[PDB]
Amino acid sequence: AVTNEEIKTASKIVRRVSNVEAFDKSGSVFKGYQIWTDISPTIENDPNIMFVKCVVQQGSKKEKLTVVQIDPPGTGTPYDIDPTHAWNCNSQVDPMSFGDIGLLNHTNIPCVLDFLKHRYLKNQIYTTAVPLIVAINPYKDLGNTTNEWIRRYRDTADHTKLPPHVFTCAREALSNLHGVNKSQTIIVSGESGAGKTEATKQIMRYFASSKSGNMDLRIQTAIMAANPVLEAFGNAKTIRNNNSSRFGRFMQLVISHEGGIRYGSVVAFLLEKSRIITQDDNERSYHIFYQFLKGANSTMKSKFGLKGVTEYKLLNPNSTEVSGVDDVKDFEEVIESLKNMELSESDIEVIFSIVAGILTLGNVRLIEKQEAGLSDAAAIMDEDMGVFNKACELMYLDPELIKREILIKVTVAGGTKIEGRWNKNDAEVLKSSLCKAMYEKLFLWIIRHLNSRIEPEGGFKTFMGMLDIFGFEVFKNNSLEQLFINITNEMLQKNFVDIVFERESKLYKDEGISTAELKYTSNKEVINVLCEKGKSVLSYLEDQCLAPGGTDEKFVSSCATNLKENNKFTPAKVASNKNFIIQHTIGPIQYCAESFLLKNKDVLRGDLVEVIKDSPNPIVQQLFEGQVIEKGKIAKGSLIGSQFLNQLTSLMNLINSTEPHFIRCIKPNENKKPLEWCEPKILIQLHALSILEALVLRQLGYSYRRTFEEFLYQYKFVDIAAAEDSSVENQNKCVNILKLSGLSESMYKIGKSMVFLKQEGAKILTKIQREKLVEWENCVSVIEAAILKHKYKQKVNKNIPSLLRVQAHIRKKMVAQ
Amino acid sequence: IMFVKCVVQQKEKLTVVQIDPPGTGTPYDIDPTHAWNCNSQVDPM
Amino acid sequence: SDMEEKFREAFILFSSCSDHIEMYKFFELMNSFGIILTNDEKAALPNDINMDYWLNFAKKHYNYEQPFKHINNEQNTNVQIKIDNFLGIMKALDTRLTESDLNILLQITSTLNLKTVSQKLTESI
Ligand SMILES: Nc1ncnc2c1ncn2[C@@H]1O[C@H](COP(=O)(O)OP(=O)(O)O)[C@@H](O)[C@H]1O
Ligand code: VO4
Ligand SMILES: [Mg+2]
Repeated sequence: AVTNEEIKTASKIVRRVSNVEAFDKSGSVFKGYQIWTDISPTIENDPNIMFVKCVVQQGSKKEKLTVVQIDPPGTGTPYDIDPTHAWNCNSQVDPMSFGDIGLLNHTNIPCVLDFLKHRYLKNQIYTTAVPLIVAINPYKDLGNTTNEWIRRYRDTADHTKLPPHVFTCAREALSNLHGVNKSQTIIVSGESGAGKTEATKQIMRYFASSKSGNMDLRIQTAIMAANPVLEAFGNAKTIRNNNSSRFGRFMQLVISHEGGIRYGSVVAFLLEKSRIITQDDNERSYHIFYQFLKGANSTMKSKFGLKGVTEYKLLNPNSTEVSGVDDVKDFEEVIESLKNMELSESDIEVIFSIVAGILTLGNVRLIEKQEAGLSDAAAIMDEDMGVFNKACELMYLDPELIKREILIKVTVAGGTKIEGRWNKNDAEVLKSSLCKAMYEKLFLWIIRHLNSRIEPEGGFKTFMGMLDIFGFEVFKNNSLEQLFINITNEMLQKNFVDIVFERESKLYKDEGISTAELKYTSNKEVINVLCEKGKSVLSYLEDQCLAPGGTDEKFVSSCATNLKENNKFTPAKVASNKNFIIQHTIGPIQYCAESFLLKNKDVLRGDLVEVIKDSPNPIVQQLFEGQVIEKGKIAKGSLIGSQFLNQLTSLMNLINSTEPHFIRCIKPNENKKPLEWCEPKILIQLHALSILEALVLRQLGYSYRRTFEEFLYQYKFVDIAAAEDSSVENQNKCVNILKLSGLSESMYKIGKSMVFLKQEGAKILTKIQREKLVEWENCVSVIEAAILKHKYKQKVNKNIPSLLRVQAHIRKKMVAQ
Repeated sequence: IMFVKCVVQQKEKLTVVQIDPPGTGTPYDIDPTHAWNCNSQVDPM
Repeated sequence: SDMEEKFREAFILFSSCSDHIEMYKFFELMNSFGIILTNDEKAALPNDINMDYWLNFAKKHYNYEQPFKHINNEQNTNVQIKIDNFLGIMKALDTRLTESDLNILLQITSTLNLKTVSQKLTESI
């Protein structure tokens, strides 16, 4: 099932491109020319179908063509339709005959949908569209991810013989990391449940596999054991995806030229703070909460006083169970993973003691009372008093100091300090903001504990980046959480479109190769209505928060008048005062602007921060490590949204400096079913990942864009006599390398500062390089061992006089007996 | 499964690679007695 | 006196006097003489490697007439590589050394050839 607004977007994106030539030279129809069409009752009666394969009847009509439905089978009734709804179709072409989408004769919307339809359903999810690679979510393991396949792509010589896969990319990324000595980055793109998190793991498992077994896997151990903990703590069950990433994951890894991760740095950002406190129906909280209140041992069930999964206010009691998920078995694996992260049993117990404390504090009921003089002044319940006292001793904090910052209103003006009392709703917020900060700082403390052991001393030089973000997510009700997620996705896209198209277009032109233009759709307008400083949905939110007399309703109005033009901002038809729509790359998304200012502000007070910093427990102190204790009005750098965008901004430039690689994950259906094709949902994703737009890049011809220097480092072994040749110039060096290896004048091209080469002759040079690489892989390894040999020999030679005393005293002992 | 769709690469022994269903992408050689002519341009519908 | 008495000496070093050497250290040991097997031959090797098997493998696979044949590449043999550019190939490819790299060049001595390196390594062994 797919929603009408999804259908709305899916319908609009289709467009007639290339004219149909289903007519013979004389003036009659061919022997049944087949064409795709959007007109047929099967398309009307079913959402999943947008186009049917119809064959033109042997009759006539050149002006208003006659057709019969063939795929799927129809009534066999000959119906007439307009040629504007006729798209050219390839019939002789086999979908499993080739990997690159750009190899089709007709590359129109339905022709690409079908080429991907027959690949997915025959269980070949990976399809290239160079530089891009399309991975459709199969929803079932095909075994193509196992160690056997890793080893194949790893030890296989010719890249040409190998079929499209996440490993094809993982190897070509690592082929440049060591080939030219440039930092590379892998980017998993796609909507909520497309397969980003899973694909990251596969490419991580690829780098984990080493050719030669002589490596220190102690660092590589914590790196891999972190992921099932990061999914327990950071991932939660949603209606869109049951393992939905509520945090953004970014890695930096130093991998060996044979394989295996030497060092790493997992840097996680923006954790869905609201998911801890409140969860929607059929939607579940972070896996670790349910894992710990199911799989905990009898000792932790009495020491912490653990209750059932339903008994907690911070946990949805009806959504408690997930299909195909055994939170007990996952917990077993989580505990061992914590051990592998060099955490002691004492360090692990405290991690769960804080989690037990968070859960317990949530259950405590704050009620109204006739105190302070202004009434409604909150009070901790008499029966829930012992519940609160146990929770504060579970999180290792002073139970009277935490009670004071939540119940007593501490406000300091100028010099004179003023004492009061917080109201019922206000104290519930202080209780909630405390649980939110304890969980987020703990989750990030595990990241810090990991990075403490896995990080390289003296940073990274030539590392491998990997970016697992939260994909586009649309629900019935979308809020600030959903706003920040969809912003991330649009940001990743802006930088994608720039690198892949805008930069490449300028590169070929500046080098003096192709003056031709690249046609593509950018989010330039929609990214600015959200991220352009001064004039954007994010900047107007910050202005409303920093302003004292600013409301949630005043914010919508602030956007509606300023961001009126450019279309990308459209205020809601229903309750415009509290709702607004954004024209995303996935279509229109409506956000209920309720609590937008409150959510953006939610970051724990300096008053409670001091209590957690003064803790008698070391782990509890280390949570708020070097944290600015702030009192009064919230600063622009303390505001969640402002703190989010600046973190995102910095991360993008870090990625722009490297050589990115794109993985475009497609979610075929919402029903979460294998071998189920839904043309609307897929088409939107074919646009939103710019798969159809990536076809224009065929025009370039050349599949190698590197400077004379970059060519001379990766390739010089072909003939080191003309490569090291100091007299001849570098422009003349590169061309002579191709002369010895032998090339036709069509494969290579001069270039101003760059060296342009078509993929056609690329592998021909790479294999000629490998023929001189292997004879030098062993030549290096023989001399390298012949010295390694004499290192032990010379070290032994100095110990010979000391051994001559052991033996002389042994001979002495043999004389006595 | 009794039969797989394969493809001759570059003879008394064929350099075939499994295409339907997708395989390891390994080019293996087999006897022509186990090679049956296949229609490719032909649509089943 | 001959290779037979020198092979045994080399095992007790790479094994660190162990009876059963680890597969990875056995490859260091063979290479230290001028022995490199094909992808197939390197799979034909036993699970647990011992002194008795090592010495049989030594006789069969070691080059005697020209101890280091594998160093010779005649396009790479006659050619002269600068000390700095040579270390460039070494530092990127390296699977062993750390600072013993400076000591290899001392075993040879600005522009060096592979026939010079092999000749000096024949006197090293
Ligand atoms: N390569 C794959 N093979 C099989 N199933 C997959 C694959 N990738 C993803 N899935 C399925 O998709 C679900 C969600 O995947 P995930 O990567 O966590 O998505 P997201 O990008 O939303 O975090 C998994 O639970 C699994 O069933
Ligand atoms: O479900 V997601 O991990 O794509 O947010
Ligand atoms: Mg993802």
